[PDB]
Amino acid sequence: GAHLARRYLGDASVEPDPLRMPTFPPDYGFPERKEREMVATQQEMNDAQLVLQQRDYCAHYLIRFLKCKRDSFPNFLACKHERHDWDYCEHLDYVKRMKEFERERRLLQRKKRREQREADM
Amino acid sequence: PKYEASRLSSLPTTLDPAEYDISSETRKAQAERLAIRSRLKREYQLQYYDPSRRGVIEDPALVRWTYARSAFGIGPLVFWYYVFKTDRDRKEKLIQEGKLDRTFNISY
Amino acid sequence: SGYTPEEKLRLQQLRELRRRWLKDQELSPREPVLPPVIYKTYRHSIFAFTHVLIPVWIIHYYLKYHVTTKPYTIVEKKPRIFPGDTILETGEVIPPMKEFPDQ
Amino acid sequence: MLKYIIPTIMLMPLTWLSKNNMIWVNSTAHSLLISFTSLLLMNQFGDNSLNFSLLFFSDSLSTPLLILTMWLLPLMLMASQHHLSKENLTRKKLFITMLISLQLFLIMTFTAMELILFYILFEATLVPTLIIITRWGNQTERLNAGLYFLFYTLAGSLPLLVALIYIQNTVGSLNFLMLQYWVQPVHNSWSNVFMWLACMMAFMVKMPLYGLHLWLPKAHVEAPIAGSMVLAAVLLKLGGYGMLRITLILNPMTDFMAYPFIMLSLWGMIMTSSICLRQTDLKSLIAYSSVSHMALVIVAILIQTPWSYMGATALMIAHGLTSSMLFCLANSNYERIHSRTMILARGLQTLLPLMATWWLLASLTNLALPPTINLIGELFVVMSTFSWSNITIILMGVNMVITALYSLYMLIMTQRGKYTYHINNISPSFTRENALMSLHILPLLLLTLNPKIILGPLY
Amino acid sequence: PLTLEGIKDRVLYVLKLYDKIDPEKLSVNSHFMKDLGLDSLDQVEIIMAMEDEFGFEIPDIDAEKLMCPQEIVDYIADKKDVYE
Amino acid sequence: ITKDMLPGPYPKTPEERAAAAKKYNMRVEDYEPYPDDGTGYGDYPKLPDRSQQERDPWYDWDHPDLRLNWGEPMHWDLDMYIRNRVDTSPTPVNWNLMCKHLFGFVAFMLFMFWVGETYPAYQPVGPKQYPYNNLYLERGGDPNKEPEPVVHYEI
Amino acid sequence: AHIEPRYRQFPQLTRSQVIQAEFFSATMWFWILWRFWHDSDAVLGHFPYPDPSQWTDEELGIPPDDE
Amino acid sequence: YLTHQQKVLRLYKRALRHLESWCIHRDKYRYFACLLRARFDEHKNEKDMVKATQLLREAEEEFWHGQHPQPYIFPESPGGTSYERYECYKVPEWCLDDWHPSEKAMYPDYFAKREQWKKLRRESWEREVKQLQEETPVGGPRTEALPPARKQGDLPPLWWHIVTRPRERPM
Amino acid sequence: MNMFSSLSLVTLLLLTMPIMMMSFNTYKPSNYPLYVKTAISYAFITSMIPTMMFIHSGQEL
Amino acid sequence: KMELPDYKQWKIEGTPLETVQEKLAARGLRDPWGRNEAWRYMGGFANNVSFVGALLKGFKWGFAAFVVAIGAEYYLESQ
Amino acid sequence: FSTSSQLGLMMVTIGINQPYLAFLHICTHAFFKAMLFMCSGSIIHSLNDEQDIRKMGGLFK
Ligand SMILES: CCCCCCCCCCCCO[C@@H]1O[C@H](CO)[C@@H](O[C@H]2O[C@H](CO)[C@@H](O)[C@H](O)[C@H]2O)[C@H](O)[C@H]1O
Ligand SMILES: CCCCCCCCCCCCO[C@@H]1O[C@H](CO)[C@@H](O[C@H]2O[C@H](CO)[C@@H](O)[C@H](O)[C@H]2O)[C@H](O)[C@H]1O
Ligand SMILES: CCCCCCCCCCCCO[C@@H]1O[C@H](CO)[C@@H](O[C@H]2O[C@H](CO)[C@@H](O)[C@H](O)[C@H]2O)[C@H](O)[C@H]1O
Ligand SMILES: CCCCCCCCCCCCO[C@@H]1O[C@H](CO)[C@@H](O[C@H]2O[C@H](CO)[C@@H](O)[C@H](O)[C@H]2O)[C@H](O)[C@H]1O
Ligand SMILES: *C(=O)CCCCCCCCCCCCC
Repeated sequence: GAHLARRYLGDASVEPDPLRMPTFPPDYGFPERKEREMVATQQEMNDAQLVLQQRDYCAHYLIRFLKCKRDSFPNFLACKHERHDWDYCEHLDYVKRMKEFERERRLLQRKKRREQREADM
Repeated sequence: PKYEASRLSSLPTTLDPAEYDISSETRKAQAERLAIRSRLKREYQLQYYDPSRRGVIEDPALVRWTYARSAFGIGPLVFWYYVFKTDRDRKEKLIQEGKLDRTFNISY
Repeated sequence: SGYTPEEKLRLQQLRELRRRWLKDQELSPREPVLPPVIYKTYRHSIFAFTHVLIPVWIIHYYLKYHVTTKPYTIVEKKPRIFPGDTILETGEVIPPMKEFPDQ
Repeated sequence: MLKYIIPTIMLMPLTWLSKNNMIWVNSTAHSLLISFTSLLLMNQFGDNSLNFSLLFFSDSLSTPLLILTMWLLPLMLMASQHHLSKENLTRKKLFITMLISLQLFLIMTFTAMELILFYILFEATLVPTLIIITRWGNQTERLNAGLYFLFYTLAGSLPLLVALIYIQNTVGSLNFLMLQYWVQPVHNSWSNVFMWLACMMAFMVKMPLYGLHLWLPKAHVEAPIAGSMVLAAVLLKLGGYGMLRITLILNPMTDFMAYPFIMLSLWGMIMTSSICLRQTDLKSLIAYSSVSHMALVIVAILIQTPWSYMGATALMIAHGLTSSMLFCLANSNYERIHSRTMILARGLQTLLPLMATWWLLASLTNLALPPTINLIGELFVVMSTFSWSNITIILMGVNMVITALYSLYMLIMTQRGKYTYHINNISPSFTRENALMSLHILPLLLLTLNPKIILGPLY
Repeated sequence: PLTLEGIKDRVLYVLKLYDKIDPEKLSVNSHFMKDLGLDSLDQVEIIMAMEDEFGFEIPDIDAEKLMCPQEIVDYIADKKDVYE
Repeated sequence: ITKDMLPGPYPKTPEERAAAAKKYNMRVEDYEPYPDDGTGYGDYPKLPDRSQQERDPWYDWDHPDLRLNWGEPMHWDLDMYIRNRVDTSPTPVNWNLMCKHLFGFVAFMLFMFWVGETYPAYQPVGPKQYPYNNLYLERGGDPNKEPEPVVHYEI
Repeated sequence: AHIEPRYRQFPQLTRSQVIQAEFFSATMWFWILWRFWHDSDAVLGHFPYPDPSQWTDEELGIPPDDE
Repeated sequence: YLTHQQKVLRLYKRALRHLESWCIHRDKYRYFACLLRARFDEHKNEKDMVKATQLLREAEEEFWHGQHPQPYIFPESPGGTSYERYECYKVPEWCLDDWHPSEKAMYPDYFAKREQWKKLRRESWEREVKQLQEETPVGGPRTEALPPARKQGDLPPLWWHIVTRPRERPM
Repeated sequence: MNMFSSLSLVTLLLLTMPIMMMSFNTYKPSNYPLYVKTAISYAFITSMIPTMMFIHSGQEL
Repeated sequence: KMELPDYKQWKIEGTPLETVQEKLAARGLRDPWGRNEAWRYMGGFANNVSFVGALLKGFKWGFAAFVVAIGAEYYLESQ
Repeated sequence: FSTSSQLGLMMVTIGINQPYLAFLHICTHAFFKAMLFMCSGSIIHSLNDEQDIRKMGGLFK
């Protein structure tokens, strides 16, 4: 909701475009920015036959859960801790995307302020 | 708001202004119509109730109907001709130029 | 708006006939004259034999000796392999995954 | 082909020398034996056609049409013997002789190598067909139906003769095997435009092409049952078979010459399907249904693709059984109520439960339910015409909807609803009639198990 | 399964719950106009309750003719094929 | 059936109108042919363009499913007006009002969907990130060519 | 039959139909209560939703304006 | 064809049925039904028949505006959900004539009784045709009404298809 | 494989058997509906086996 | 055969048909069909549940069973 | 009309690129939609083929 009101019914120049993010260099404001580390290898995700959309930075927790689910059959109520670990990693992954949006929004506001400073000067 | 009749939705009989003014002439015509109906009904019934009859009771009204009924010509052909001809000229032009994709097309 | 005396008499006469006709549609005692848990399991047991066991015998024989003897007739999705599995055909062991960062 | 020609000829002395009360038993029994032996024609090879002699050959196109022809003779005998029961014995034997002579000309027509021989036999079928309609039709306007049928044919067939004789002079031969190797391209010129039309218009009239079709409903409404059966199932396919053969020597001129006929066919199939929704004569409705189905065959032949030719072959066989069955169903009602008016006798499922099932099956094949060979043929044509031009799918799809609508409308009108009160002579279906219906539908549905034998040479 | 007596019992039962009819004067042969003093509006409402009692419609052309309980019993018996 | 009982040519004189009305079992006052064109109606009566659904369902029709009596002249388009096909019965809402309300409703919805496409809803997040150069090899990319690296960072 | 129709009165009921209905109505409510006790987050939310305004400019990497 | 009295009474019934479709609840319907009746009782004694026709015409205009778009229909009435549901099971009695003798042998009592009815029909027919000739004026019937039988042993003319019609629930 | 593929086809073949018996080979009109219902109930059981194998290991073919 | 209950027991008093008859009397009218409807408000039809009560059918025993179940599960989990 | 509306929701799920969710709704929907029809059939049968809800009511007990 609210972020949509600001863009469509407000100033869209300081609002992220969800189809073009990010529009600033990844290291702009972040001296020494680490890379995201991938645990599962390409071969492991291939052998597990993960759906392509599941082959993301949480795939190792999914691979652990799927193996548990097979090993616990017929007990289909087990593997509940393994499932939560995958669901939790996805939650943190989603929060990281929220931060990228918030970073983009504030950098677009800083740029707007830096343009009234020059338009005054 | 008055009823507006349409071809596919008739005026209701209770709303028809000629249903409440019925004169002697209109009553006479209705009696003449009922008499025609009754005469045909009797003629039909004397055969339909005849215990010796086996078959079909031929209806001259049905025969007249089928006889009467058993008794926009280049424009769509021209229209469709130009639609398909224009489409196939466009398609043929692209194949000769190589601009039409037929990578896996080997059934025709 | 009631019936006229002739309408009443015709209806009465038809009514008598209709009821006599309807009465005559009743069958007689001899009609129709016709020409000359163990039970649960047995009925269920014979049903399983004829409708499951015999069909599966036929299908299995058909799949085993006619269908699977031709290339690519029954194609399986190959089994998923997870880190830590052991392959039955070769004895190969799939290495574990890298150790996880704590979460 | 003498193993089929001679025993067919011998059916004539069989019929004339039979005991008076055995004419239908003997002719039916022995015509069924000829039909059985016709399956020896299935010895088809992947490359070469089955070339018996200098006069006759059989490829995968002619073989299914031959089998259908010889299967149809006993069915016509079964279908005819009731309404001919009061006929005197000599005139019965003459009627059976016309049917036998029709089979003789037909099997020779489908197997001739040389095109003039095909022409003479193709023309000879007119005589017994005309005689069957004008002599043994019931109504006054059978005489006009004969003249329309006779003169529509000869209006197209005489130019064909001139073209055929012209082609032999130029090429040196009309043997179809020779034409396959000596064929030369047809260049653009007004002379070749009329050669093309002369080579094709006779077959267009037979199919019949939309706009040259009005003879067909006239003929069906007047013909006796056997006349309609052979006309719908085989005689229309003479034009389809003729086009499939003669298009060999018409390339590349067919490229642009086909357009006006494709337009007539593509639009005509919608027009005739819609007309079926308002037909009041059951036989006339089935006649218009044939026009719509044969419009697909004409399109298939004209666009000349391997898929379209296979669909055309399957459609021709499938339509022949289906349409013949519908006339037989329509005739079974007629032999009770003595009227072809579709709305006269309603709710017949209440009175004739098993004949309702035959009606249902005939309707389902008429609307091309998968996987009947009716759908296989239609689907292959629809596949191929989409490649010819994608917009054709719109007209093809619309025609499918209308065909389902009139096919089921036929079924709902005659079999469902309430029965007509005064029609009290609807006697139980005879064994002869049930056998007749089943002898159409069973082989038609069995062909679903092995469609390849009806897909023709391009298979 | 309806019976001639069963239909008659329910026709009178409905009429005996109608305040404009005195249940003491009511018999199967009471004319709704001449014996009970009802009007044709009343007659229409009686037919409507009968339709509600037995759950089927009596067309206006037939309904206007039913002027006593027995004629209603006869009409219902004839449409339901009750012969006993 | 004789020829004099069958449909004939369009009636010219008033004495042919009376004969035509009698042939079709109609009052000559009611009888009225179709307009004299080349259309081919002859003298077949032009009857009201109403569905059979509009006839009294309680009357004892000789054909109850069609609501026709034996011998009465049949509408030229009877086969279109049977109860399974075209209905012309009065509607509780006027025909023109119905068309406006239905067209207005569809048109309004189509316009709003266009608006919904131009201003879509979404959540305030950045793109979903994938490893190994956005799964270059998994999506079918050429093994021999080297993809232009995609690098994701922690935030 | 074993249940006989009545006139203008509440119908005759069997004891089986009443008990079976009550059992399955009570089963439905036990199941809802049991599931809600164990899986209320399925209805209420599995994780906390952060407030982006509470994030600091330092962690988002927003440099100071005069720079 | 309909009298003024018939048109008013038809409207009252039609109006009450649509009012019930609106009210649904019996207590609510009873209340508004009595109000509706009082609107008809108001003009019950209008002797000016031009005024009476105006009252009915406006009443029918009022009904058309206020009718229920989906009124209740009895299930077996025309337009109801069970209308004609059982027609497929109605089989005309002449069909038994074509039964095979082995089928008829399964019901010897029924088919002997059927023969008596067929004999009653055959022996009555001439008197029925004669009665209708004697009672029909020169021009032919002016209405569809049929007469009763007038003597003893006569049957009302044209009775067979009424008396022997299919049962409403034939199977 | 062999149990999975055989039982998945048995589910389909079992459903057609009441239709084939309409050709009067071994037909009990007295309670055909019970016969049809029993086949549906048995087909449900036979289909639960390949479903269980799929849920276990994801077997598909 | 089938015995009909005595017709005189059907009285409008104590039912909402009595309320209707009081609102008509204020207008000078009377409902003459009231007793034909009275059976619908009497006997085993007199009191029906509300919408909330219908949705809560079975709640009492479903709750009692649930309390026993979490009590049992809390006891075992403590072991 | 409830089925049509539920079908529309399934189509919406396809439109948001959630095919497996759309499939789960087919399965879950089957149980209670078929039950609702069987309950309506129970009512209709007990009310002698009445289907108008304006003539039902008071069936809870
Ligand atoms: C010398 C050169 C000529 C060679 C001729 C060779 C054939 C000679 C045939 C001579 C025998 C003809 O036989 C004579 O005609 C027919 C059929 O045969 C028979 O009569 C026929 O009547 C009817 C048909 O109408 C049938 O029952 C059956 O076909 C036969 O009985 C006569 O009872 C018989 O007397
Ligand atoms: C239902 C019936 C459908 C009928 C469809 C009719 C299709 C009409 C096709 C028109 C093309 C006819 O064929 C056309 O004939 C002329 C003959 O002069 C040829 O042209 C030839 O004559 C012209 C003279 O005008 C010269 O300019 C040209 O150099 C020469 O080659 C064309 O090369 C050929 O294209
Ligand atoms: C969440 C739901 C989202 C979808 C909601 C869609 C609602 C949109 C409704 C648009 C259709 C309105 O259609 C409009 O109605 C009015 C009122 O009758 C019509 O108005 C007309 O009819 C009325 C009544 O007869 C008269 O005032 C007069 O004849 C004329 O004004 C318009 O001719 C029509 O164009
Ligand atoms: C996996 C376990 C799931 C939970 C299992 C819970 C067990 C369920 C036990 C249900 C048995 C209840 O038994 C049923 O209770 C209700 C209580 O109103 C009784 O109902 C009683 O009160 C109601 C009025 O409110 C009336 O029906 C009547 O006065 C009386 O019968 C039923 O007559 C009785 O048959
Ligand atoms: C915030 O995350 C947005 C979630 C979407 C809420 C639904 C709003 C619906 C408004 C109607 C749109 C009108 C057409 C543009």
